[PDB]
Amino acid sequence: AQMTMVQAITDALRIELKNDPNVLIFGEDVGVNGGVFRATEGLQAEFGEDRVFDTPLAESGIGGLAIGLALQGFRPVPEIQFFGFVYEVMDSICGQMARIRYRTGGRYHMPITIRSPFGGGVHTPELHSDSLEGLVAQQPGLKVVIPSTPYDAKGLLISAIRDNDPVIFLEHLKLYRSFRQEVPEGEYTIPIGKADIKREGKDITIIAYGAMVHESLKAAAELEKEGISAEVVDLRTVQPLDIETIIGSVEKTGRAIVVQEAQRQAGIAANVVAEINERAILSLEAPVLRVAAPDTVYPFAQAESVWLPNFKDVIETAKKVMNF
Amino acid sequence: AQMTMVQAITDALRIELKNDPNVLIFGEDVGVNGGVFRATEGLQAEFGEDRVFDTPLAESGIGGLAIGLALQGFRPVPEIQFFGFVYEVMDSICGQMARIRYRTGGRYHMPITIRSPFGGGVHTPELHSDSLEGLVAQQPGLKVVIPSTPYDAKGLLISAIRDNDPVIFLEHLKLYRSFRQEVPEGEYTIPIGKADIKREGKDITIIAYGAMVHESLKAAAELEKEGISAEVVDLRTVQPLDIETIIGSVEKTGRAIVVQEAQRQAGIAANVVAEINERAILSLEAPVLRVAAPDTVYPFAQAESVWLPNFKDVIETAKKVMNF
Amino acid sequence: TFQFPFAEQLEKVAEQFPTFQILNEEGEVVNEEAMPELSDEQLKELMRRMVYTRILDQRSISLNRQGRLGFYAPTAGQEASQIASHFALEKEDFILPGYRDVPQIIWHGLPLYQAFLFSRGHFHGNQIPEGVNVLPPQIIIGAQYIQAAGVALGLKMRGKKAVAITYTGDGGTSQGDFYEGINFAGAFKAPAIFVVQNNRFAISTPVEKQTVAKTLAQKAVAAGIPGIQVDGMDPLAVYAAVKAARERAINGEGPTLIETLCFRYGPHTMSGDDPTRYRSKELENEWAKKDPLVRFRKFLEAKGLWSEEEENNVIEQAKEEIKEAIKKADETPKQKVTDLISIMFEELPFNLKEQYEIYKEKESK
Amino acid sequence: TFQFPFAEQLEKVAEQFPTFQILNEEGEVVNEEAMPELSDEQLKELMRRMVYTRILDQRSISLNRQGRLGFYAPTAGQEASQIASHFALEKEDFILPGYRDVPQIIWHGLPLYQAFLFSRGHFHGNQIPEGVNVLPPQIIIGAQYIQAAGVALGLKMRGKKAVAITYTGDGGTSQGDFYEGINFAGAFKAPAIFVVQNNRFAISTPVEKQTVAKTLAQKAVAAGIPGIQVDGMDPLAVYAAVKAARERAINGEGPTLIETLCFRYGPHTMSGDSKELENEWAKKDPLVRFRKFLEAKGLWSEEEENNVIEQAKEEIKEAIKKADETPKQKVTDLISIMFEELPFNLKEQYEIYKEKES
Amino acid sequence: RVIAMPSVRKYAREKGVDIRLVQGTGKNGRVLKEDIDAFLAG
Ligand SMILES: Cc1ncc(C[n+]2csc(CCOP(=O)(O)OP(=O)(O)O)c2C)c(N)n1
Ligand SMILES: Cc1ncc(C[n+]2csc(CCOP(=O)(O)OP(=O)(O)O)c2C)c(N)n1
Ligand SMILES: [K+]
Ligand SMILES: [K+]
Ligand SMILES: [Mg+2]
Ligand SMILES: [Mg+2]
Ligand SMILES: [Mg+2]
Repeated sequence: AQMTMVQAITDALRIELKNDPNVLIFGEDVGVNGGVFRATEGLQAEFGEDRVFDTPLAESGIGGLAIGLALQGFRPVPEIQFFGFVYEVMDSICGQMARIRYRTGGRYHMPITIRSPFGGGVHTPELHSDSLEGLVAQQPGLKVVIPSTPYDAKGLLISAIRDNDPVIFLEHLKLYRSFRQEVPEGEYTIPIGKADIKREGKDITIIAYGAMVHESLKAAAELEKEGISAEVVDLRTVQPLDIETIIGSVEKTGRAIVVQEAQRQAGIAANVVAEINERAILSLEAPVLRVAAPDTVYPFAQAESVWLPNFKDVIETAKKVMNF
Repeated sequence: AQMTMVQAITDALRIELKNDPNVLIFGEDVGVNGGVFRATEGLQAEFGEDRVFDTPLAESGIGGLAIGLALQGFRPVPEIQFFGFVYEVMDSICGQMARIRYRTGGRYHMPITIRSPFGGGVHTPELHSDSLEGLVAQQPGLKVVIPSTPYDAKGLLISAIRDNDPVIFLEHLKLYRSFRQEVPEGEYTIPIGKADIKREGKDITIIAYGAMVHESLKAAAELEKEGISAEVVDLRTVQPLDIETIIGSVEKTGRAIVVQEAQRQAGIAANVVAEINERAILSLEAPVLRVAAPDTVYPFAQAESVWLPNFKDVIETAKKVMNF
Repeated sequence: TFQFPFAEQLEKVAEQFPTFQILNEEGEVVNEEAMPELSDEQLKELMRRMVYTRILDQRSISLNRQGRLGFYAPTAGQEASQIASHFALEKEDFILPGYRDVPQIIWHGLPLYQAFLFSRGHFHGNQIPEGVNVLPPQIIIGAQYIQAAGVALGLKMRGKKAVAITYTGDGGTSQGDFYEGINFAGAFKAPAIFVVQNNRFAISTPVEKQTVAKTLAQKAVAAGIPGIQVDGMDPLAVYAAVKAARERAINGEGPTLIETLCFRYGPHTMSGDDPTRYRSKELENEWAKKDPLVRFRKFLEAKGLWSEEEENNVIEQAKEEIKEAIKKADETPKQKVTDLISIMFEELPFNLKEQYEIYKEKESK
Repeated sequence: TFQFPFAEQLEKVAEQFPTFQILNEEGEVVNEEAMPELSDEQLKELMRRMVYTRILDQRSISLNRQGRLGFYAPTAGQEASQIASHFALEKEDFILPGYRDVPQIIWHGLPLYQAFLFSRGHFHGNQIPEGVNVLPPQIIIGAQYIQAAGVALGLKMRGKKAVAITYTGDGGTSQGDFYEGINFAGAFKAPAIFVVQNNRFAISTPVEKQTVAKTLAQKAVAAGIPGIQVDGMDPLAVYAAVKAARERAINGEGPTLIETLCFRYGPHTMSGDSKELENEWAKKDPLVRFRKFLEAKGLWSEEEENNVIEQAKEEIKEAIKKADETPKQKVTDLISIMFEELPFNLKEQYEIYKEKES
Repeated sequence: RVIAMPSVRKYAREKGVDIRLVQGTGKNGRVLKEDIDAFLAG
């Protein structure tokens, strides 16, 4: 069916609740209310309060609760209401659940999926739209997934939940219901750690994730009229990186840019650039440049349009690389 | 005087306490006890409990206290006992003090210096030795300083305390008393954001920080036995990077490696590689490679010697770059 | 097996936190001994500010629905809690608001148009006038509590006879930072007033799901500080509680926690919350009769201190000032990326120096 | 001006948390009503375990000074609080220890040699035997409390008649996670036992500097759960409190907070650091009064005590030998335990270190 | 395909040399700056 990304996410959660009695969803307002963005709408009504439930208002406690529940054989899918609140629960995520398999030498493990919305363009209050994927990307023991489409979101979320180690699943607020896409009914999985080619090209590799994939595809449409063929690579997973797909593309084009919504000093672009320069510098016609936000705090809401990277910045930087 | 790094830190703290009555030092066991590593010994005795004091055992509360004291005109120098405990206080650091000048359009500011030890090689318990500098390096509005010598520690700590925005001052456990160095008495400063050349060279640039500066100097002396001349650059500040110094070096040598104690997926090495690729790719005779720890959780203490990067790894990777 | 008196314990402790009330729903004085010393003009002013704030709520919701405001957390129903608590403060006192506590910092001296720029998302809305002792509304629930401990300590260290006051909600009481803030303030015997506005819901979540504590005021016991539960729909009770907390604080006796029992008539915020999903109309109507404006009006009328003309005057005053403020917000120049870079640091680091030049060039057009 | 009765409030809440005691320092029963039902053999085993644990602490300190152990947090003085609380548990109960709570998880089934490997810093030390319900000692103070609420809720959802028990110190109670853990467990009516061991010091920090709370037991009030302050040098008081808490939990009534008043005769750890205040608490030694109590009942003797001591010394000797003989860690070991399925970066690095180790 | 460091590729262009023609004297066929100069000088 033609689904929005939020509908695709709900469908994944419903399917996992149905097929795995150990799956639990919990967090602030996910129960009766069905989530502040309706991502868990109807789940409690269908599957019960023992399985989908509200918690007290405390992110750290939500993290601890998930770790505990996992020690008791459950498959926790907690929600953090906005990923800007990850600062309250960083120890449970990075200090604890990322490390428990290692800490116990495989005696215990954490089949936990943390869902959290992020991303700009919808004029949220402070610390609602921040891109903090760069932080959890640096913690061994986690995987970090960021979909750009309904089809990807459902298949990656199901993979995430079935994965027996901690996965951070980040949902871009701008993409929740701004477009529809055909999504298969029933269960399907998409491999975690696997990028995909959103647009085949010959002249330059544009690597992106989240809302920036759309900005990159928009840019590639305009670059074509200019006689520049851009290959658009959606990372889908930002930790770990799909090195093979990235390098495969860069070796064909000999030119690349990396596009993120995060500040230049944040995000995962520097890691991608470092990996490309390490493995494929004998194919590079030019430096791999980054499209990123300015190194300030996330913008006051009215300043989003002038601060957030967009397709015009992707075009400008692409042509910079083309003309190097 | 000949001083260890911990002695230089204490001397810097004493100087700032005397020079500026708004300076306050506080945290767990910093008062009466003089700190876990004696970094604040005798400071409360000299300046009193009003200036140097113990707090309850709660990192988040210490962060909050520093912020509120800064709002009341003080120049707080809080301590986090080990930087693996940063996870407890990430919101005060990254969600709050880093953002306050921006958040208030310059109406308030945070003249705060957070001191915290980190780093391996001394067989500490879990979450004591982790390198988490990569996390705070990604937050706009913070500066992150990591000295490798007594002379640098005293000069950088005075600058940090005097700086009117938040500075994270990270003190390597292994370097606290690893050696003595001539250090001027009385006050002097060293600019934040300025690297320096610890060893002049012409064939390869080795970029390092923390305990890896000594490992790189050790590698350079061995490389010279074979007529390979390495220029060793100590970052001193990991955020912001001294681009001009790093680039000046790489343009001269045409080859580079970056050395960090942190896991490959962590630290700041990827940022350095990305900045070098961007600004000096035309000077590279070889790719910029990284020396870093395996992407596992920090090692169980007895596994430190097989896991931590050391001079032998620096030599190996340097040669890889020479023979590329 | 031997039985500990666990039931007695819960009973006897919660018995130390009975609901403090001065004015009942009909505006009768039911606690004459506790009546705060307020002049006829102070009483009128308190009523004017509560009416003004109710209009500000109504207009703010209307402006938000028109797209003229952004983030907005409605305040109607909490006027006694927010306005009578502020009324007990002095200029030198420092306020650390949550995201719903905009009316407190407006009355403490933040211009109305800056409050509107805060809603829209503009750095100038947070550029608090010098000497006005407030922070912008805190989005991270509980962060304001640990910061308040530090402000209070700082006031104490300079020997100022002033307090730090901070506000959070029932939801906020579940946060580690809530607990660490009150404990830090107790440990340092610092002049902090902690207010918990219990409006019965944390977004969609009923307060009974936060905690099994019978009262929120008793959470004070964990920090070893006094706690008071008050009728948060009673301006005189709220005032007297905060005034007593202030007196304790400035005379060096440390902090107090105050829990007000109030209600928010409107949604959590204007960004999609819908109360029909989690509460009944019968509950809303029940708390509609407890409206602080209703009893305080009856109380004032019986003393001859309030009239419909005076009330209509305040209302018309609020509407005109609100109309000027939204205009002044609109006339604020648009933010530039170079602006946001410049307020990042006193002295810009290399990366920001570089990016400054780049956006300066971009902005020269 | 109108005065609120805050002095009364503080005093009335205090009255609700009087120190629970069954055995005084002379081993005389002072609370016959609350005496727990224990067989003669159980009382003897309780003493054996406390004696054994005291010897374990002495040997662990000596072995640390020899370099034969690494990280060690001394336990001498806390045997009632640690061993008598554990004695009230069943095998199905789940322990979440702090970093000082090694004795509890040993008695619950962690082999002694693995406890030694935990100290030394070896992943095998943390490979808990299957079916033994414990986590390795928690270094992040308070983290174990929020995890305990989740374990307790897990037990509840599966209908198990078991509890999660967790331990922290007085310093621990100032942490946000301390409060969040008890409150979450309270909110879900979860079968959790929270134990606060008040040994008067958080490293160098006196308990008086943690909080102006006059007891730590009363912090339960903030979560709306019962609290008990207990004589932490009294094995029978400790046992009785945890037993009562367990009964309450397993019958669906939710958690309890227990504060034990104890002491550690040794340093904070062996990493870095009044004589009369140490001597004061030396007279309250749980071993002293329990020895007197058992000896007046004809249930204890010098010979039995000497036997347990030699048994402890022999078992410690063999455990340290067994730690010495466990093979050294390789980087490929550490990589292999990071995930179920290695991600691409760890796959590459596994091959690099496999080749280095060859 | 050609295997060449970016500096070499850029040098080729600045002097209008098609790099896909040049035979590299570097390791594994890598074209070097001196090969661009040996292609220009005959
Ligand atoms: C640390 C943190 N976690 C979660 C949120 C999400 N959130 C925003 S407003 C809100 C409701 C808070 O309820 P309460 O503390 O009772 O205050 P009220 O909004 O009712 O005034 C929540 C959960 C937040 N702003 N900060
Ligand atoms: C989150 C965290 N912060 C700080 C520390 C440092 N630290 C370790 S042990 C200790 C003191 C112990 O305090 P307490 O909770 O009373 O436990 P005890 O060691 O007395 O058993 C401190 C401050 C830690 N381990 N974890
Ligand atoms: K998972
Ligand atoms: K500073
Ligand atoms: Mg916390
Ligand atoms: Mg509320
Ligand atoms: Mg202690």
